[PDB]
Amino acid sequence: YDSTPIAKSDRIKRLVDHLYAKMPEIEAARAELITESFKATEGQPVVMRKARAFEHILKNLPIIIRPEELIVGSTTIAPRGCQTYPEFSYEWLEAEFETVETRSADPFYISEETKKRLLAADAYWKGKTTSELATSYMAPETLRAMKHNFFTPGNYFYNGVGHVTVQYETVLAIGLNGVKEKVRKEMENCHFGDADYSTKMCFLESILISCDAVITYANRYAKMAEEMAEKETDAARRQELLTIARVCKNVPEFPAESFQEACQSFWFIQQVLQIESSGHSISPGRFDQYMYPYYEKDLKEGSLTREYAQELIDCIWVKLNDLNKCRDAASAEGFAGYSLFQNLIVGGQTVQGRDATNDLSFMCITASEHVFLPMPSLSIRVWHGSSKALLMRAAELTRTGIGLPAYYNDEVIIPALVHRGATMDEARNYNIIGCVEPQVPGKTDGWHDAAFFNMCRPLEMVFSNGYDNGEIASIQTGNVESFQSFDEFMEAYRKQMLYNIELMVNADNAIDYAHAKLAPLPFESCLVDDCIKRGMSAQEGGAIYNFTGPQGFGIANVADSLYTIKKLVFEEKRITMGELKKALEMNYGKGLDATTAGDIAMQVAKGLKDAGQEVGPDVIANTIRQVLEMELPEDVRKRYEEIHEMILELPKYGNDIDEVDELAREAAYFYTRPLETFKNPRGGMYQAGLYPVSANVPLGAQTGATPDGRLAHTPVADGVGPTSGFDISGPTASCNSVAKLDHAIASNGTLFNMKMHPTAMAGEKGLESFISLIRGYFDQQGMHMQFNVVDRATLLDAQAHPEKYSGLIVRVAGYSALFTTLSKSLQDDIIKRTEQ
Amino acid sequence: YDSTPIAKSDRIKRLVDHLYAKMPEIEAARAELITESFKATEGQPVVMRKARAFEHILKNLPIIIRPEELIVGSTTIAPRGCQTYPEFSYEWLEAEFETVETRSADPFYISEETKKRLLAADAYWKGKTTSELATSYMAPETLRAMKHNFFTPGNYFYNGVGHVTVQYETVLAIGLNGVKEKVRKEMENCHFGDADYSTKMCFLESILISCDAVITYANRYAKMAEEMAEKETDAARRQELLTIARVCKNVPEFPAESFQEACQSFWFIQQVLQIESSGHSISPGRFDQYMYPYYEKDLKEGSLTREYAQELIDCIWVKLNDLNKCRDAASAEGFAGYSLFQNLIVGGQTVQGRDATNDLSFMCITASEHVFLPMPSLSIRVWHGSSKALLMRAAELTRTGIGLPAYYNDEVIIPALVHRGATMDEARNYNIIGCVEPQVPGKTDGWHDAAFFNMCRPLEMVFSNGYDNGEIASIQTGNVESFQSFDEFMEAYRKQMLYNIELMVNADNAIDYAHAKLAPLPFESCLVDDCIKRGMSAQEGGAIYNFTGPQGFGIANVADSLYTIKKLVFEEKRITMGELKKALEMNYGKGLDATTAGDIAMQVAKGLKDAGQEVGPDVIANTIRQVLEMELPEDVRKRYEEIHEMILELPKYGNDIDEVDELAREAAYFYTRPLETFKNPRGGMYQAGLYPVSANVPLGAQTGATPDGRLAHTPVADGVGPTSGFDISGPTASCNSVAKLDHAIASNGTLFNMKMHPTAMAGEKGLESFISLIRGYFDQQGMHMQFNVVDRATLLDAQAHPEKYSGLIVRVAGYSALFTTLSKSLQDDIIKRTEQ
Repeated sequence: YDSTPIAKSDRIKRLVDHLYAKMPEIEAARAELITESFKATEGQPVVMRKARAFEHILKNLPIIIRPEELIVGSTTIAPRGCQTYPEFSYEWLEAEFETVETRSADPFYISEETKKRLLAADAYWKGKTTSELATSYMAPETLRAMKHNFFTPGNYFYNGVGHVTVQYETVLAIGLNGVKEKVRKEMENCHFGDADYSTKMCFLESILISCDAVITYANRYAKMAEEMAEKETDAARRQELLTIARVCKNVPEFPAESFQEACQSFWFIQQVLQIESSGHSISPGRFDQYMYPYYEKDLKEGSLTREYAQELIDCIWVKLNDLNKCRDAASAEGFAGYSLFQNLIVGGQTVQGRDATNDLSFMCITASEHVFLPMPSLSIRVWHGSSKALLMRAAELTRTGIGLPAYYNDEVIIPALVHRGATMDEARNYNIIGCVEPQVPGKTDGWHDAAFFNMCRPLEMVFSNGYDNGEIASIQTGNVESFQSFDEFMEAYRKQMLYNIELMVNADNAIDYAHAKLAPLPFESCLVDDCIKRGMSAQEGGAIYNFTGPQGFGIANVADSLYTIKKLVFEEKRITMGELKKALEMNYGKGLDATTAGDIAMQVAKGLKDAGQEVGPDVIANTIRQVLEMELPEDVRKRYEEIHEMILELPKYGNDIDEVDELAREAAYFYTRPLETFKNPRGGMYQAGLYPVSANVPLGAQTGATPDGRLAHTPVADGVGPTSGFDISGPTASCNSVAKLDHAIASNGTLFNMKMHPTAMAGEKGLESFISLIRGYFDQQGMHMQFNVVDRATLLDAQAHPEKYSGLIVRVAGYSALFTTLSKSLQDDIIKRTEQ
Repeated sequence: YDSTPIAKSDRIKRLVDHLYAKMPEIEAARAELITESFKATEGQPVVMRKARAFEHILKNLPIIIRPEELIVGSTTIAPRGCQTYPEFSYEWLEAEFETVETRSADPFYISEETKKRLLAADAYWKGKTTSELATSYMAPETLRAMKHNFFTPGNYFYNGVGHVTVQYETVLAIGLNGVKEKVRKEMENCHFGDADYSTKMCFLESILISCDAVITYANRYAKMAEEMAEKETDAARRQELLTIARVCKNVPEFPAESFQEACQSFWFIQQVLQIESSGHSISPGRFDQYMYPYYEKDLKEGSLTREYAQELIDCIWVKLNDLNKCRDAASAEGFAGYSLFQNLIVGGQTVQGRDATNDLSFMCITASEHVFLPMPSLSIRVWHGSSKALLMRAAELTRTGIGLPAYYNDEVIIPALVHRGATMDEARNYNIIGCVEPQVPGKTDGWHDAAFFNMCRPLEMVFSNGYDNGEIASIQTGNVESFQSFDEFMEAYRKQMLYNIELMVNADNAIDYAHAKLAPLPFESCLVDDCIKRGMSAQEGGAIYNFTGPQGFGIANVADSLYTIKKLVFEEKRITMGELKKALEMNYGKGLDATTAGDIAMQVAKGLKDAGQEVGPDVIANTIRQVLEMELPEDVRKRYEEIHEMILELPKYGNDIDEVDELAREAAYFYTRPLETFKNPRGGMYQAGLYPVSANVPLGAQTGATPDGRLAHTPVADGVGPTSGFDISGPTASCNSVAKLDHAIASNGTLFNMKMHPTAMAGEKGLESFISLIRGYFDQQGMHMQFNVVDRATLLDAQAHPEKYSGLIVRVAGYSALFTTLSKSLQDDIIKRTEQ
């Protein structure tokens, strides 16, 4: 390989500026077309109706070729816009018609005419959505757990599943023509009298229709390019348009004959998957591996230059940021920054077990530097034989502050995959899904972000004996002041965890049934083994590997909390259990907020109503103002303060202190061990992940004060790393603590955020000690690390004067985003993260 | 037991006359109520929607207590009326609004207001019916086979499945209260995190709702009875009404405490099953066995007389004729006479293997004599240890000409059931479903009348090389004149059979998926093992035993046809294959009819249209009149006549001639052996039956002339018996022939019709030789026999003067019917049956 960086074309910046010239906009065409199709296919099998709707959408959806695009394919007329997906849900969106343009997280413009069109189209989907069927399949206890914010399964409730790396390489090598032939060959194994003939053959026919729809789609672009070429006065651009027309007539119907054909074929698959369904984390995976044969052949024949190849890849990077998705306001806070979590990884090992680095490995890193946008979520696989040149080039990218690539440990991930059932050859070919979730590509339906679980809420339930704001919200594990030992408290916590984990399994399994019954996806399925052979969609159990992956939040908070309780209450006896409980209720005497005011206001109102009495707005308004203005007796306030102070002085997780860290390990197991025993309706197993996306901020807002010293309704920790400001012994000590967790059992992936001051990366020696930091953690079986590289003054100035920082990127968690597109509360969370 | 006949109450004749005072009428209330409920439950799981609709129907359906009824429960206000079932299909009914009142088979009155109400209610079901989903799941080749009348799967296409004997004894012993408790106990085995929790628990909750709906229904009758009692001036009737109110408050919620409670509980179950679904052949089964403990206890305590017990049973017999079902005109011709095929059997063996005869066994026979209506389809189990007194009493009933009971052979049926997978204890407890289909009661979803298959149509395809009226209609097995041996012809027939049998499997399996997906039945399911434990409906695979049972038509015609071909064409060479083929086309020179005129007219029209030319009504009208008036050259006509004559002189099936009969056996295997290898989507096997209902007349109308000498479009044989007028050697010889078939492999049941002159039954000696006739057949492993006992003059006079014969019953096939409610073509078929 030749690691010298390839020059950047002047086209790229113009492509980028065009994406961002206007607000993202919501468009109504998809909703109209899916409604139109479904009205015409009533009475037919579900999967055939989905195929026909996909066909109808791709035939009629407005298409556009944006100025100077080499790779074409746009899902909305407005750049960075989105279509809507009423088959999953829509009531949330109609409820936000007047507010979504100016909401605090991921705002979208929507026109008056679009509102009217959505209203008419959506009406059809009332009583037909996955979300409504899912709801009916959830236990009452499950609904209660969600109402009290133990967990949220919103992701696949409101929108599609996704979270998959499909067989891009199959499409490149044999075309959709080849996939159809595979389907037709399987059809020959089916006989009229087979017990599964009706359903198998319907699914197989649905694939044929879906493949021809995508071919049709590509040819619409060829036609548009030809018409544009005819009226193009610029001679060079006209030729570009004519090349586009030739390319789109060949791919993805046929095997790719050139690097540009491979790029265009890839992009059409990447795009239409996200038209078929709104599931995000559609992850390109090992793009440097499967694109390489097409690059190499073009190059060696002299028909392709490195410069044009780089330009094409840069164009794909831009396109990856053109796609978008609108989520309801509450959901959006957990997925903030307009990400689609399209994870693309470089390097690692071949199936043979040799280093996989090639020319494209470096060019993918360069493309991230060239385009400098949030997507794709660039990743690198690190192993003992990694090319040093590739690692240093990755470190160079990280030094820019863009937060890329994220670093993943082959030596832990490969055995974890094998343990969950992959072969060694399969595991060696893994890539990452979305944020940090590993998978065998082209063979898996992994449900890699099925829910967010707040591990602090079961802890709060131990204190409150399963009550929340006066009502029963969980099991009763006992009056917390009756516990005679730390082991008894721990056991109560274990049970609160187990009870609520099982309810989360109920919620996800309910949503699973809803997708299986109402939203099988023939196009996504045909590119995943073994759907064709089994005659069923990936949503029904057709995939070889099936998982459900829900995420645990707050390990640092829980560990430190338990340490506080063990040390100050039971051993040293410096605080009574009752004092601690009451200090937490009163936010350590630091003041009660709007959330607490509202809670108590609602509790007071319910008591009045339950006793058949009037709910006087005067009584409740004076309850609110009272909570907000409450002042404690000075002696009591004083005591809560010194309680807080002695808690903040305790040793904390993230400083290589064994006695704290062992509790982090033990508490993590209360989440990860039960989960690996549960099963899903697709015939696979649950597996815990430990990562936050941006949801640690809203989950923390649902969480009272905790014994680690964290104040009420502030964010919980991001991932498996230490609490901000608590890790005060430098990065090596922090890594040592975090590596004491069992990461491998959390085989849906763990996330370790770290923030470096830019001086840490300075020079070749800076880059080398950076790499050594990562290897030191990986050598202790850590799974993943990723880095912000930025000084505090920069982030504060970007808050005060966003207009100077329109291009500033920060690492959130498992993805990067434009800093000034993030809300103040998320920005603040990122800013207070420990600077090493 | 005490076999003396119990007196008939004067109430019975008045109950009967009331049923028949007016035409059966179609009512709209059910369709309105199911539509109302489904509109309110959109978005919920299917099975929950079915439970809620069943609940809504039973809460609101108009109820009535008819004059003098002791056992109450009516599904329509009009006696012998029907509700409608748009969840399965409705377009056929709307298309018959103007004609159904005066149609030739099973007419129904429908008011102008009912038409309007059905139109409004039905509109909702467009694109939501089982029939539409079934259609989409059928292969194109399957649709072609049906278009050319190889088979019809109409039964479960247009309406519900049924064909089951549910656990009546469970309801009697523990009540629906007990069933609910069983459900709640199974719920305790389900945990929130189980992979099947959502679907299992939804099904179990659906059962609870369905059980409470039926309890509600019964209590509506208690309330109505109380209100009627208050305004009843007749003191004795008032007391009857007050007893009804007490009974309906106890059953079927609670275990039956009296014989009348047992009767009423039974009837409510019999009735509501047929409100939940329009599936017929809901068969009471071994009523003399499970009702007996309730009878005996009442009797021995002195609280019940034999006379009142008989009156109650007579009342149930009347009620069984109050229920009805409207089928589309074409379908109705195959199920003619308003039957619901409610099969009720007496006698047989206990699980211990002793004779099961008891007092109720005789009283059931008496009730058939008392009420003298078509239903129930009374049956008797015959075994080597049968009570001679019960057999003679059965023979006495048969002698009346009512066609009852039908006779079934334990010694063949019990091993056949065991061979298909039942235990010996289960098989010993068998009863009959519908016409002749044996089943282990309370454990089976048997699909016992899944389709009608015309075994003559594949024979016609051998002659025509798979063409029908100029188009390809089946596989091409070769030019029939190229066959060099009889074995080659036989092999061609075997292949025509196999091809079309597999398409029939495709059709039924397609309809199976449609019921599984859109019409699970929680109430029927909860009374069948093992639905509760498995957490799924009987329509999805919850039953322990699962079958599909399609019927083969025309064994006698096929056997004799093959004998003609073997003898006159290949061995003796008295006819050329070409002569035979052409003689058949020309109906042996006996004239071409309206059906042939239409066929050729359509063929001529298609040829013109296919060649892009005009379809002149003059050209087609002259084609019609031409066919109808065609006269053959005299020499050709003469030859066809002598060909017919030498065919009619051949020995025929049904005369104990081995060389003919061996072909009947061999040809039957071409149907029964392939079928036992196919599987259905409920995880069970196909099993052939050989019975016709009344469909041998319309199937014959779809069949050209055959080499047995049968003229074009006349009926094919009924069941496995010989062709009418061909069995000329007396009944023993006929039995000997029919017993050469393999009956046991046709484990869905075979049917043997025989007609006796009344003199054959005269006196004790007549009855005794009757019994010996049956035993002679059963000793040769025959499965079933049933008898008309009537002279020809009676049937002809009933045709000429129906007003003298309003009560005349004849045996059709597997059921009895009022002769003057049958169409002329069916009456004629019954009349020309061989009189022994």
